[PDB]
Amino acid sequence: EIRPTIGQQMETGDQRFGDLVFRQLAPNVWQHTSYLDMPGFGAVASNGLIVRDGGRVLVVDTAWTDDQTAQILNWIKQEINLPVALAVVTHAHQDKMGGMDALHAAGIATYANALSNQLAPQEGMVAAQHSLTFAANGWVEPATAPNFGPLKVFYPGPGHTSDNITVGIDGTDIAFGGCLIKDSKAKSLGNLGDADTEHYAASARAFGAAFPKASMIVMSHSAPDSRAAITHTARMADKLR
Ligand SMILES: Cc1ccc(-c2cccc(S(N)(=O)=O)c2-c2nn[nH]n2)cc1
Ligand SMILES: [Zn+2]
Ligand SMILES: [Zn+2]
Repeated sequence: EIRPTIGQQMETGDQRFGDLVFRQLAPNVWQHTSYLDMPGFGAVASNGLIVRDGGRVLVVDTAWTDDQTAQILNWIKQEINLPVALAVVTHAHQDKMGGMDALHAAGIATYANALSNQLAPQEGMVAAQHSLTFAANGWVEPATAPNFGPLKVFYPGPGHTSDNITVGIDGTDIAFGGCLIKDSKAKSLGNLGDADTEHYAASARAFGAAFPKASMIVMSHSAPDSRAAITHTARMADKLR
């Protein structure tokens, strides 16, 4: 098995498929995990989501690479056998957008914050084909997120990056914080190279206020946790201000 240097380990309830791991979180929600192997350091896990909405599937975040992302699509084909309607990617970094070309080759409509699409070239990413825009309180403008089904997109403010977005899964108790949120036992806020340290704490708390009844918080680099992930992330961020 893959024992990542960074990220959660494989545990009971996990399915290894090719180079990836899949974990069912709810009847209609699965977490995908892919790994970036760093020489002399080891693997770094990154998580995203797969949501079934009736006769179609929705994806949140790519894997690190196009091949890993094509493996996500193969898992969906084998395990669900329904078409992927769209994907939402949560900021312009490799772990979240590294596999855009695989989604495009498959003919899947891709969405990201307009700012993620604008930053994508400098970040070495391929932009999504559609841009999401947001209100002054962070909620997505609904005309920019057509037919998103249960995905409720929220821009919490600058934090891990200035473009980071989050997604609540309506009809469930799950919300996805991406790379903004760290687990309740995390020791750091991860890579702060592109972060807004002044606004981070407020952005983390805004995510919690946007999805006040979500009890399962999913994030990029740890296993799903309680709402203490939000509070602990904000407390660590209070130290940067
Ligand atoms: C403990 C830890 C976890 C993850 C990383 C990481 C590794 C590679 C790439 C990124 S990103 N999205 O490019 O900035 C990150 C990261 N840091 N915080 N969120 N994601 C580093 C340390
Ligand atoms: Zn990032
Ligand atoms: Zn990350």
